[PDB]
Amino acid sequence: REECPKTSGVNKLAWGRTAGENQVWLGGHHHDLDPHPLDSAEAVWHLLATLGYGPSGMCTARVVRGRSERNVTAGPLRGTVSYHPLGRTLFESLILNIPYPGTGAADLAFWEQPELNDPLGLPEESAGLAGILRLDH
RNA sequence: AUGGACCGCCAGUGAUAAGUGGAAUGCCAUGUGGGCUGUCGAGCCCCACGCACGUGGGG
Repeated sequence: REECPKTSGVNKLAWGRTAGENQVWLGGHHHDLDPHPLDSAEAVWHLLATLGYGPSGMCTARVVRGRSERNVTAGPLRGTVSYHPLGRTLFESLILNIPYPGTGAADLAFWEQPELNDPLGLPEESAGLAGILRLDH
């Protein structure tokens, strides 16, 4: 929230919503001027999408200790089809969704991290299931 | 008023140059169209004349 002078805007986050320079033609016209704010629930949906698939293009810059490279990387599984098996209810389906964690270091997710990530440095590896479920960072 | 409403795929362009289908070839040999046969009274009207048998002029 600090170190970022310009807000990206709701239209840049949500998918199917024409961001600032996009051509506005399809997916509802949004002039990026007085944009109708998304409800929080749909905001969570678009959020989860962006953490998964996300534009690999350069975006809003963030100076971090003197370094501003508005360049942004690509999503971790950008452009692939995920396969989740189902049952008759969400219960047994979610249970079959659990991948077998190989024996290794205990791991924790991004939303389970007691530490706030430092942008610089190496994203350390993670043998735990939270690192092979692509939710460590 | 519909995963919809609004909405160009589009600006340019020789298919070009050349070329015998050519040499030879009888549809030939045979055949009645025949018998019968003469072309010899309604015609519609007006008028004139008449011996009322018909005669004559005009359409």
